[PDB]
Amino acid sequence: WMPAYACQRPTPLTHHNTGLSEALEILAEAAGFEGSEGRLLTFCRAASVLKALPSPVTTLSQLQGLPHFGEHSSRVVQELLEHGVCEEVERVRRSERYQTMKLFTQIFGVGVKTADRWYREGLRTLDDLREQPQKLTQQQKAGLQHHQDLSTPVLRSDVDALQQVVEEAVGQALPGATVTLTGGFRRGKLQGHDVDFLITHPKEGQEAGLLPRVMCRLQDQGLILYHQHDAFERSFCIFRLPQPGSWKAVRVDLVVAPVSQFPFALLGWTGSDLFQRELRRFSRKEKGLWLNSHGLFDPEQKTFFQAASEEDIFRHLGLEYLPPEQRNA
DNA sequence: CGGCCTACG
DNA sequence: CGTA
DNA sequence: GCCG
Ligand SMILES: Nc1nc2c([nH]c(=O)n2[C@H]2C[C@H](O)[C@@H](COP(=O)(O)OP(=O)(O)OP(=O)(O)O)O2)c(=O)[nH]1
Ligand SMILES: [Mg+2]
Ligand SMILES: [Mg+2]
Ligand code: NA
Repeated sequence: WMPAYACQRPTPLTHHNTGLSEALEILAEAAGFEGSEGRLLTFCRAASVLKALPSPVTTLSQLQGLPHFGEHSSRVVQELLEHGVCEEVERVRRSERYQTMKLFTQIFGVGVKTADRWYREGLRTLDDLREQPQKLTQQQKAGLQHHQDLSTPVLRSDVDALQQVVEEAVGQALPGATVTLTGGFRRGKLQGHDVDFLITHPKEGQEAGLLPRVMCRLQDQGLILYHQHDAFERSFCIFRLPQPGSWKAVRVDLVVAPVSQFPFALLGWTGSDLFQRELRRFSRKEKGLWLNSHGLFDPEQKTFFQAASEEDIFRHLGLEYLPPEQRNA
């Protein structure tokens, strides 16, 4: 009994079907590059089902009945099991379009629509973009400037150092405010593309205006290479992280939430991306409730659920609780 | 057939 | 659009 | 692409 929504089953970080899931994820990414979010989602959901299975799939038979496996995903698996390669996957992954779209969308500040326009204009390399700086937003200029460092995996030692400097700035900005590591590192990942932190204060309302004060204190300590900055509560930053004898750029996301919303923000920002999309879809389509990073809303009674923990949210949705390390959908 | 997560910057 |  |  494989449940159909990813939020209904545990997905560990280490799983048993990486060859098959990787192939489906290439097809998902290619679907996104061609503007089909629906096909992207199906291929991601199928890949995720494989990550939740207890053992390796060795025979096509083992897919029977699994949700999100239809004719196309099944054929991909069948070719991989019988030949060790899937022609369609190889054609996609070796194509100029796929490789260029992947290169460009991996830049901070560049998504599919921007990458597709550049591709249609004949651009193919990072050097091509550097030569045409007037095509770039300031966010994209920062992403390109720091691209090599941003392609280096962030490690747990980096997380620990960043948490210390963020806690220092937060404490200087508002006594009693707290910093919680979220994102993939909270799910047990050993590396990441960035570090995500959620900031609050135990007294509702005290955190208003906090994030500009934090950003100013980090900027004055020379720690900020790029940020968007009158009020704001999320910052998608690039930090200058000291290293032995030098420094490296690291993407850091900072989000401030009132404490009433903390469990919802913690749940949302802990991910994974697919886990949260599936949880929000489940909430609305199966329970008639609207979930976001601020709350859980009953649109008929026009009321918000008062959760004290992530556990409370799962319970109000009729779901078995999953700890962060089982949300790796 | 239409849906496919979410809200902030 | 970007965060993604 | 798959599903409700
Ligand atoms: N990347 C991404 N995150 C999303 C989306 N929707 C959504 O609610 N989120 C939430 C869940 C993610 O765990 C959380 C933090 O995002 P992230 O991009 O830093 O990803 P991550 O920490 O899980 O993984 P990573 O940084 O190692 O790559 O944001 C979405 O479409 N993409
Ligand atoms: Mg992250
Ligand atoms: Mg992030
Ligand atoms: Na990008």
